[PDB]
This record gives sequence, structure tokens and C-alpha cells, in this order.
Amino acid sequence: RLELPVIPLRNTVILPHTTTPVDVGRAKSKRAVEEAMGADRLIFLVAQRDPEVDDPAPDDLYTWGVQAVVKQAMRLPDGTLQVMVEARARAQVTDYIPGPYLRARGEVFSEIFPIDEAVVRVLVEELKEAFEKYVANHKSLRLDRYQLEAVKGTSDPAMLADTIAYHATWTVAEKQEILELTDLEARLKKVLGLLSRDLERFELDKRVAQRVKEQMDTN
Amino acid sequence: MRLPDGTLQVMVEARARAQVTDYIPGPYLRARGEVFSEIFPIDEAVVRVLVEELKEAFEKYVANHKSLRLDRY
Amino acid sequence: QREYYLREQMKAIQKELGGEDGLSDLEALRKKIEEVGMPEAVKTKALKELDRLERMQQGSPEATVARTYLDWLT
Amino acid sequence: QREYYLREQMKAIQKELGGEDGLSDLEALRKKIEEVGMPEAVKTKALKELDRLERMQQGSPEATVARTYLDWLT
Repeated sequence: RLELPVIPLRNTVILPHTTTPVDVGRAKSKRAVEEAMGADRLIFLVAQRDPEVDDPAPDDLYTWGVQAVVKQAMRLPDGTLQVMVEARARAQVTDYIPGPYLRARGEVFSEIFPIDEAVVRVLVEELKEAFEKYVANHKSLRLDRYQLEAVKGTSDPAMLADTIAYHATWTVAEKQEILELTDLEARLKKVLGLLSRDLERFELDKRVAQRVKEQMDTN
Repeated sequence: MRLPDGTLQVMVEARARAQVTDYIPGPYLRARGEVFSEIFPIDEAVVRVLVEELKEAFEKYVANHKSLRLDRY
Repeated sequence: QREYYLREQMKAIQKELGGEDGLSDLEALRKKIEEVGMPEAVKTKALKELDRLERMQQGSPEATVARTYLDWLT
Repeated sequence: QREYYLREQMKAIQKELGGEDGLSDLEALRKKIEEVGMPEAVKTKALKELDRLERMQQGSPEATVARTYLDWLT
């Protein structure tokens, strides 16, 4: 936001307001952690791409970065600094000093309230119903029961879409694309289309399962 | 009123359509016009039937947008 | 046993080839015999060749020549 | 998503016919047809010869020449 020390993600993408522990292994990143502690517990988290350009640079990175408040600071000297962060908001990138350690700002917040709040609450409830069916449709991965109890207690639909997309396992590209666009309704329809297409995968799974049953019973 | 970007917004509401005799050359422009052409509605029953038809058509057009948000007020 | 399993799930996939199998493409061939043309002796000849074809297998050492013959007829 | 998921499973198969190298090569040949060239007539003829090559056993002596032809075209 105001050139916080950029500390790389080495795995899937953090989404806003997600209770997230972060691995920090490379020492190039670690002093950016200690002066992110020197930067008032707030990191302009800018993710990079996997298997990774482990020279810190703007070249590594993903041009939509998340804000995150640290909850607790673990002094765990196992070659990887453990830090838990709860996220705040995605942002558009506005500068880069390279690193270690980088300096890079951002602009925007994930506070977005589109007009016609009826369509807001309706597409929120339909994404809610899509999630409630999908979590019933995909206990083939045995999803979490507190991922139903904590998504009740939500009042800003932006972090709601972000928490639902974060609870749902996807590619890195999909999460970064959710963080590129800032809008509510787009991320709602995004998560909804992804759940629907995985439901179609699941239908193909049921279909070939019936085919295998046919073959075994016939033979 | 004057907007903070140097762009004058003018809020107009038309009361009468008008004919034109001739234009005075410009800039600036002056013009004179023949009549205030007005025709008031007579037999509002069948005209009101057509108003109800156009009300049904606009009520049908309002409910087109579910992820596009046409205004409901 | 797991080889058996591989064969099972593979053949179920081939039942699920495009959407499902090219069975849909197979009765598409059944249609395509009697759409274009044809003279009657050649028509019954091709239908009997198809009846010879349908007794064969999902391989095959000699069904390739039969359905290649039907493709050249159609 | 249909043809995508089913193509996923079938290239998993053409891998898993021996862990690699099963078929494992003719979707790469599909890409090789799509990349270099082509005019549309030889494009359609090469894809029809590929569709002739697909369904049959690899040890057959017709699949020997139907592979060498698609290797001389591309």
C-alpha cells in the first residue's frame, strides 16, 4: 500500500479475510519478514508464479496483491519463518523497488457494494446455495464442517466470495483471476461457474461409475 | 449550476414541440418559429388501453436483467 | 487384479468415448448407408457387408478392412 | 468441459498402457498436424487417416504403414 516489504507466496493464493499461516523459507524473504514486523504488521503480499524465480524481483510476481494483517508471530527456526496472517483486500500494483527486499505500493479495497442491492443479496444467496449443494456434492474430498459454520456470520459479500473461493480448491490461475477483478458480482459468478463446471465433472464421474458397474455386472 | 470540472450541466424539460420559419446566421444563434404544435388526447379509453399495453411492455422490459441490473425504481 | 481393473475402467471409458461411445457414430454410419443413393443390389450388398461386420470384435484383425470398405462405399 | 475431461482421461490412458509410451504419441501428432501447415484438404485427409489409425491394434501390419504415412506427412 505504501511500499511494505514484499514477502513471496510459495503456494496457492491468499484470498481476502482468510486466516492464513504463511511459510517463509528463503532468507532473502526473511529480513523482509522482520522488517514487515518493522512495517507495522502489514505486508503488501504480492504473489509470484510457481517453481519460482527465487531472486526477488517484480518479474516474479502477480500484479494483483493482497493486504493482510498478521495475527501472531512465530519464532520457529526450522529453516522457514512461520507467520499467520488474516487477509484484508486485493490491490492494484503501483510501483516496484526490486529486492531483497522489494518496495511496492497498492491502491484499492475489497469493500465494493454494487448498486441494486437486491441483485447483490440474490446472487449472494444463489452462490450460497451453490456452495451448500457443492459441499454436499463434494464430500468425496470431505470438506470442513466449520467451513459451513464460519461462512454463517458474514456481512460483506466481497470477503464472502473470497472466503468461499478460498475454501474451494482450485488452480493458482483461478485465484489470481479472482484477485484481478475487484467486483463483487463478477467473483460471485466466477465461483458459481466454477462450482457448476466441477458439478459437471462430478456428473461425468457418476456416469463412468455406472458404466463400470454395467461392465462388472454383465461380465 | 456549475460542476467542478468546468462542464456546465443544464437540466431541461420539454414542454412543446415547435416548427421553424428561418434561421438567423451564427454564431451566435437566434431563431423564430411558426407555431407551438399541440394536440391534446381525446377519447382516453382506447388511448389508455394503448398506455396499458406500453406499460405491460415496459414492465416486461424491466425484468430482463438478472446479472445486468436495469433500474427497478 | 489391477490389470483387470485397468481393462474394466478403460472399456468403460470407451463406452464413454465422445459423450458416450462412437456407437452414436456407428448408427450414424447405419444412416449414412441409405441416405446417399444408392442402387438396390449395391444397397443390399453393403447392408450384408455391415451384417458381416457386426459379428466381429472391438479390435480387430479383419474388421478394419470391412469398415474401411463401408467407408469407401459411403 | 466434457471433451476436455474425457481427453484428460484418455491421455491418462495412452500414458498408462505401460506407464508411458502406450499410445502416448498421437495427440502429440494431433498437435503436430495442427502446428505445421496445412492446406485444408491435406488437413482433412490427415485427420481421416488418423481416425482410421486410432481404433485398431498397434501390432497390425496396416497400422505400420498408417503410422509411416502420418510421419511422412507432418
